[PDB]
This record gives sequence, C-alpha cells and structure tokens, in this order.
Amino acid sequence: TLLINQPQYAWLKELGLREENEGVYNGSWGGRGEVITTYCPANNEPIARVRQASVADYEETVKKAREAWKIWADIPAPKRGEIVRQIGDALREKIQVLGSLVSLEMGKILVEGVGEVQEYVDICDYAVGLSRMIGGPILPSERSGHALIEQWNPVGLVGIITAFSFPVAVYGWNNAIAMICGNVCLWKGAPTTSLISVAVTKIIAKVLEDNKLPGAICSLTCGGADIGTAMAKDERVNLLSFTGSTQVGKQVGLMVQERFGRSLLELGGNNAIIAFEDADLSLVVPSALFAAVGTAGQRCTTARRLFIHESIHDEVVNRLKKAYAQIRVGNPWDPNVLYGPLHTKQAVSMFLGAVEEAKKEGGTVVYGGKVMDRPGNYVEPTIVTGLGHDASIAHTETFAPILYVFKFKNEEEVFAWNNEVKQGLSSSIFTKDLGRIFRWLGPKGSDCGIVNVNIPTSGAEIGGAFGGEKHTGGGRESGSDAWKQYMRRSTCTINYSKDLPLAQGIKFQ
Amino acid sequence: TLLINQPQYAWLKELGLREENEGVYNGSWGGRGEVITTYCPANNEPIARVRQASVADYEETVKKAREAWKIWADIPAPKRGEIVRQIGDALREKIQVLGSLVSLEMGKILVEGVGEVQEYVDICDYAVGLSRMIGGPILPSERSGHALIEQWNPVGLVGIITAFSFPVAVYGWNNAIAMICGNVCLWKGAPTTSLISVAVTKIIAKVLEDNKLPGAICSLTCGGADIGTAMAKDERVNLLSFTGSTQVGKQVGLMVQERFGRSLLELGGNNAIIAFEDADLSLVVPSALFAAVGTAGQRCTTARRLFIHESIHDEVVNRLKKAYAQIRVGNPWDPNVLYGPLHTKQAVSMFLGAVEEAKKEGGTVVYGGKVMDRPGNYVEPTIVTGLGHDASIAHTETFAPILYVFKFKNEEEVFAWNNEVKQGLSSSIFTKDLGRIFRWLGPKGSDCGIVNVNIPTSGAEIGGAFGGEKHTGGGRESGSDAWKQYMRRSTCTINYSKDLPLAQGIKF
Ligand SMILES: N[C@@H](CCCC(=O)O)C(=O)O
Repeated sequence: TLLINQPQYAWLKELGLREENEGVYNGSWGGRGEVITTYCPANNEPIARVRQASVADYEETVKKAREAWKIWADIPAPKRGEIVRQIGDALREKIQVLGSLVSLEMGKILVEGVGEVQEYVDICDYAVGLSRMIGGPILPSERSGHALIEQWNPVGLVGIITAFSFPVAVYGWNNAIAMICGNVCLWKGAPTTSLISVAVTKIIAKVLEDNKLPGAICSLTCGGADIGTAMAKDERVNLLSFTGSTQVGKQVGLMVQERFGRSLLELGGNNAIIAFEDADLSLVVPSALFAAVGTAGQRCTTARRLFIHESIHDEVVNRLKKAYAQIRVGNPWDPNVLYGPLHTKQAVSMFLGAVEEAKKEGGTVVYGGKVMDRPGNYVEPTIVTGLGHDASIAHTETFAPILYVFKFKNEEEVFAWNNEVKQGLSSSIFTKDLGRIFRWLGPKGSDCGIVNVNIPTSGAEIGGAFGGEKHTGGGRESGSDAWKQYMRRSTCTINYSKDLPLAQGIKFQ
Repeated sequence: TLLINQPQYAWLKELGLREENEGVYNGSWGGRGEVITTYCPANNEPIARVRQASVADYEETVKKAREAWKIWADIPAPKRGEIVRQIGDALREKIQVLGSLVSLEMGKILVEGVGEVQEYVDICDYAVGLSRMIGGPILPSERSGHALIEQWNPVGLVGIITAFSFPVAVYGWNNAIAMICGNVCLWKGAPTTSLISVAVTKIIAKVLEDNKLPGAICSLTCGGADIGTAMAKDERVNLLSFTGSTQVGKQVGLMVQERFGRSLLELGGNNAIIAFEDADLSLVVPSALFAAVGTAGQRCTTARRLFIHESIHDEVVNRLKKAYAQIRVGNPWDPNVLYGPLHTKQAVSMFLGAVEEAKKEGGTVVYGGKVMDRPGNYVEPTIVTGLGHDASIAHTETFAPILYVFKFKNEEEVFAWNNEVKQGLSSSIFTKDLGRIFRWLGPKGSDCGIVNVNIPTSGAEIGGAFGGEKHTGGGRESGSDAWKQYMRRSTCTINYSKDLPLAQGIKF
C-alpha cells in the first residue's frame, strides 16, 4: 500500500529511501519523535514514513552541530567551497530521481522539480567561487601607523526552516552560502515534504562522511511547529533563516529579536503584474499564465494581481481565458502535463474560501473557481474580475491559483496600487516605454524586492539577492552580497606603531 | 625510439596523443607547418611529434576564432561559466595523466605537475562563480531622469602566449577568465611543451564539441617566435597575454602599443627573501630551499636573492647547505624525487655561465655550481655568497637554481635592496615584528606585485591577482578583479526623460 513498496516507484530507492526513514541526522541518523507518513498530492496515496525529531533529538543535534562548528570554522573557506562543490556534484548525479520525488511528494510538475534541484546545483557552483571571495575591504586609516580592515566571520549555527513549495532550493540557497561562510546548518523542513528533506540530507551526509567531516555540519531535525519554535527561541541558533507564511514568520522574528538573535525572513507575496497600453500582448498573456498557474499558483512569487490598462483589459482577459482552457492537467510527473495538484487538502479548502470570499466582495469568476472532480488535490486555475484594487481578499495572500484582475488608467495610480498591499516580494510591468521602465525601477516605482520588466513575477536567477520588503520580511538569499547575512562583520583597527594618535585629532593628555 | 611507441608510456594515449599530433586546433585539427619533435629533459629521448602552424594556418585560425566570437559573446556569462565548469571537470578527470605529461615533457617533479593542473582546475571553479558576478556599478547620476551604468564587454580575441615553465596553468588562468568574460582564445605555447599544449587543447575541444559550440573558441596554433610576433602585430588580437622573458615581452609590449592593442605582460622575476634577526629559522630554511630549488629554480617566482641579517647569516647558510645536500635527485616521475632536470641544455649553459660569472665577480660557490653526470639536463642547485647586493650577475635573472646570499644590517637598506632591481614580481620577509610587517606592505615597503610574509616567494593561490611591477610588465592574472583586463569598460548614460539637463549645471 505504500508507494515505495510498489514496483513502479522503486526508483525512490535510488535516493536511499525505505518504507520508514530516520528524520534526524547529526552525523548519526535517528528520530524518536512521531512517525509521519507523507502522501502524494496527485493521488492521495501514502509514499513512505519518516521518524521525526523529538525534543531530546533536537537538543542533542544542536550540541553536535555546535561541536562540529569548531572544526568546520577552522577549515579555510576555499576548502569549505570544495565541500560545497562535491555537494553540487552529488546533486547532479541524482537530479532526475530527486526531481521526480519533488514531483511525487510536493506535487509540482517534473520540469519544475528538476529545475528546483538545478537551482541548488547552480548555487553550489556559485558558492564555490564565492568561497575565494568573501571578505571585506582593507581601508585607509586616518591614523598614521594604523591598519583598518573589515573582517567577516561565521555567525556559527544557522537554523534553516523551509516551506513545502520549494522543499529543495530554499534550503539549498541557505546551505551553500552558509557552508562556505563557515557556518554549520540545522534544517527543519515542511513536514509534508519530509522525504525530500531526508533524501537531500542523505546526499549531503555522504559527501561530508566521505570527506571525514562531522555530519552535524548539515544537520536535519524533521518536525513540526514545535521544533521550529524551539529554533526561534534557541540562543544557540545564531541565525534563523525562516521561509514560510507571514503570520508564522512574524512570530519567528519576534522570538529571535527577543533573544537578540539574527533572523532572515522570507515571507508572503502578493505579486502584481501590470500591463500598460503599449505592452506586447504576446508577452503579457503567456507570462501571466505561467506566473499565475505555474506550481499550481503555489510560489511565494506567483502572480496574484493582474492590472491591465482600460484599453486592453477585455482583450487580455479573453486571451488569458482561452489560454487557461488549454492547460494540460494531470499527474505532475507525466509527459506534457503543465498543471498538477495543490499540495494539501487544506490548500484546497483555502482556495474554495478565497473564491467564495472574492464573490462575496463583489468579484466575478470568469474562469475556474471549482475543485476538480478527480483523485488528488486538484483545483481549477481561477481568474476573478471586477474587484476593487483594495478589496480585502485581493490584499490577502492565498497560496492558490486565483488571479485577481483589475483595470487602471494611468501610471501613478497603478504604481501606488502595486505598492499599497502589505506584502513586498515581486512585481512586474509590461511596457515599451523607456521612461516608465526607469521610473518603475526608481524611488517612486515598485517598492518590492524583485522589480521586473516584461517578465513574470516568478523565476528569479541565483546571481541576484532574492527576497522582499515590508511583510515579506526583509531577508535576502542567494546572490549578490546576501552572504553577509550569514556572517558577522568586524571593524578592526590595528596599531602597529609606537604611538597612540586618537581619532578626530583628539588630544587627551 | 619515440617514448609514446614504448609500452611503459602507453598512458600518454589516455590524453589522445599519438606518434604525430596536429598542432593547430580551430574547431578542426591541422597543421601545415614544420614538424617538431619534443624531448624528455630527464633523458633526452624523443617523446612524440607535433605538426606546427604555418602562417596560413595562423591566418585561417584567427578568422575562425573571430567568427566563433560572434556566437560566444551572445552566450550569457553564466552559461559560458557552465562551459568552463565542464573544462574544470574534464581536467580533474585527467589530472594524473596530464600531470605526468608535464613531468615528462617539461621536467618538473610529479607533485608539481599534478599541482599545476590543479591550479587550472581551481581557476575553473573560481571563474564559474565569477561568471555570475562580472560587471560594473549602477551609479547615481547627478542629472534627473538619467541612469549611469558601468558596463563591461569582451574585448574579442585574446591571444595567449605562454612559456615552458608553467605550460598548463598560465594558459589555464588566462583561458578560464577570458572565456567567462566572453572572449575567444588563441594559444601559442612554448614549442618545447607542444605535447602539453595539444593535450590541454584536446581536453577543452571535447567539452566544446559536447556542448555544440565552435571549437575555435579555444584555438591553438603551435609554433615559434614568428607566430608569437604575428599575434603581437595582429590588430585582430584584441588582447595579447604574454608570459615569458622580459626581453621578449618588452618587444611584445611595444608591438602591441604601436597598434593601440591591449597587452597583459607577465615577465621575469629577481625575487628576494629577507630574513630578519627575529625570524623563525625553522620557517626560513625550508621556505628558502623550496623557493630556490622547487621546479629546479625555473619559476618566475623562484627565490634568487636571499638577504640574511648579519647576526644569523652564517647559521642560515650552514643550515641551507645541509638541507641542500638532502635534496633527492632523479627522474621527475619517480615519486620520491624532489629535483629534476632543467628544461633545456641551453638552461644548463646559462647556469654554467652565471656560476662562472659569479666567481669572476668575486662570489664564492658554497654549494653546488656543477653540472651533474647523468642523462638529461641536471645541474646542482647552487648557493653563492660574498657578492655585493648590486653585483652585475646578482641583478640578472638566470632561469636556473642559483641563489645569491647577502648580508644586511638595517631594515631600510634591505627594503631598498629588495627594490633596487629592474624586476618586481615576488618578495618575502621573514620576521615576527608587527610594525616591520605593515611597513613591508606599505608605501615604503616592497615594490613588488607579490609581497609575502613568512612564506617563500613562489606558490601563490588563485584568489588573488598574480603579476609583477616594473620590468615584470604590470599584467595581472587569475584572482581579484584581474578579469577587467579581458574586458572593455563603458560608462553609459541613459536619458529616459523628456529633458536635456547638462552636466555641471551648464545652461547652454
Ligand atoms: N566615536 C565614539 C562613538 C561612541 C558612540 C556611543 O557611545 O554611543 C567611539 O568610538 O567611542
């Protein structure tokens, strides 16, 4: 009855998965907490089991991680980079089966699950180079015979809490950067993607163990909100990177602030696409379709608001409706499938409530709006017109494929409407107007962390910093100098002279 | 008689080498030039043969590379980085056989041959990350409604001329960086390491082929000075990276300057180690030995001058002599061996000439000084005392294991004596004094491009920029922002408004 016992899913064993798997790793494998069975969202079948972390498991793992840090922080960064290079290699070796497991346990289509593993492989390669670059400037001191240098050192233990929607890549972004920065990591993933968490940890553990490194450098404590809360409260967790709901993220931030820890918060998005009258509609329509229905609308960066200039609103909505009707629904691992299930039955519940609420607030469902009558957690990708831009439901993040469509007339008002929500993750305008594009990018433009032109709100690349503003939580991951969040800056003044001149020319004698 | 036809050298075939090899690669393999045989400097046996480039080969190769550039410069930098990543992997998979070829044809010991291939693997890994990073700042314009962007673009065709002593890694540094910067490469290596050049190019070519890219992205034209001079004079070679002797590099520099090209010169070194009275002698002696005799004294970063404080001069000399006597000499592929042959008989002759000139200028050979009596190009690593720091022979760079030892008393003079030569590549002090170390690193310290403390003059790592000042030519390779030498900067102002406000507030 478990999928992992059926011959058609024996590829799962290529990841080292079994009927029941240890969900704690700290150099040894265990798990004395509750046993969780995870399910395939496309057919509601159970896949396999994971023994989760008890509180005693959490405690011992934190200690072993902090013991491992003493060794790992002593290893020169480029040598830590080499470890991350081997992790990249080990992921490349398993990218198809790992991508398939993402499609199976999480529910996104296979090209997206493989693509998610590729994001991790890519950030690994990026971090290898970074391991020879991280640091700060040597600055010219105003004092004769003094050196002034900005040093960067690891913060220590980086707790990483991740959500279901990207059960591989988010951890990967955090882990590759944290590792080359000399931190140890402790991962608590979404309970409903526990096999993914275990399978990834199995890959990393083999690299660490083959290199005779303490496995706790990349520790795993599978569990629920109780483990996550313990991490938020744990003085030994020097940085807590939390990707998840804004509501939970706000509590995580408060807990970490209460103990003067560091948090990196990657929270909700309410991402708008804006199509101006001069837009290339052959870009707008497919970009909106992918941004809205990709991952069944379950990305932090999913397009949730579509603003269309009055002149082209009806045409775009009609073209969008014709495109939605061609979406190929099915099992996310099957060929030519573009659209799979939502991740849980609760997600279907939230989808239905949001559709209901949209109607109660005056919206019209012009496409979709229903649960699909078929095995699994399938819903129709949904388009809603007629709501005011400030309708409560439109300002709410519903992690589901509902696209709220609005009319607008002029640039100033629609930029303001993009910015009026509490979320601040991604945003996109479709236009040919040069000045408009640079205004969008400027101080009176989009207030989001990702500000795009003529592309969807989703699908960032790893070379830039990824994250948002306002209720999205302010953290950044991946590229640019995001690595600085995983390290502590020191400003270091070295007097190598025989005199003591004081800053600002102060004479104290 | 060819070693590649003998059974114990069949491993050469794992690099795709055969009895006669094509020395031109531009996407297809060819070579209408003179056939050169290369020889093993440990025993003077012929290894295999390479058909070098004719000038018609050179001409067709340049044209193919520049057409390949139009494809390659359109490929996003991160995707170019992916190609270089795969070159790293293919080198990694051949590191043993390639290192062995370096030991066979060039003559350095096996651990340095492997280590040199590792340097190329390392710069590949570094360039992959750089390929997602290269670029310039977006700057705040003083003008409303204007953007100000610093852009970087490939220069086009990068010619790479390399020397015998690092016949893999030098090309590797230039190749990895030039590629992610969007350039195509044309390589002319040392004729006496032609097999190494072909073997590296075979590895790269397979990667380009497997990725459906034109092979001319990494072109090879094996040949001698006539080819190198053609590259220096060729307006189609946008950047010429030249690693070699100061004497040739100066003419390369002038030829490139005459046509308003770009040159990256990596030239000779006359590198000093300075041991102060407070130095840890247990660090000094091993460091000086490896720095002087590593690669049989044939690195541009080799220690050629050793300054020792009067108080410890005699002790350090005596300890260096006893350590030299323990140097293990033999064939460079035998695993126990620390010291192999010089690369050529001409290197033996230049060494002999330098030793006798040191004697004629008043120096004393306290260790070595003689050629050895075994097959190959072996000479004794040599220590000369008693010369003045400005002895004519001590200011010359002889590419051979001769270490000139001098006394000093004061920090100011020995810093000056470090700086007094024409070269300016590497330098090193051994001391525990905190103030002395930062003075060494400061404006009144070493004038060199590499300024080390308590490590020898050789053996840098890829994270930093590599190169020298003064007659070493000023080029930098590998790390930091050396990549900018392979790209052209543009300062770009975009007026996206309906107004034309003038810089500096000029009302015209
Ligand atoms: N320049 C001062 C700044 C102190 C600031 C403070 O006391 O709040 C210092 O470095 O001591």
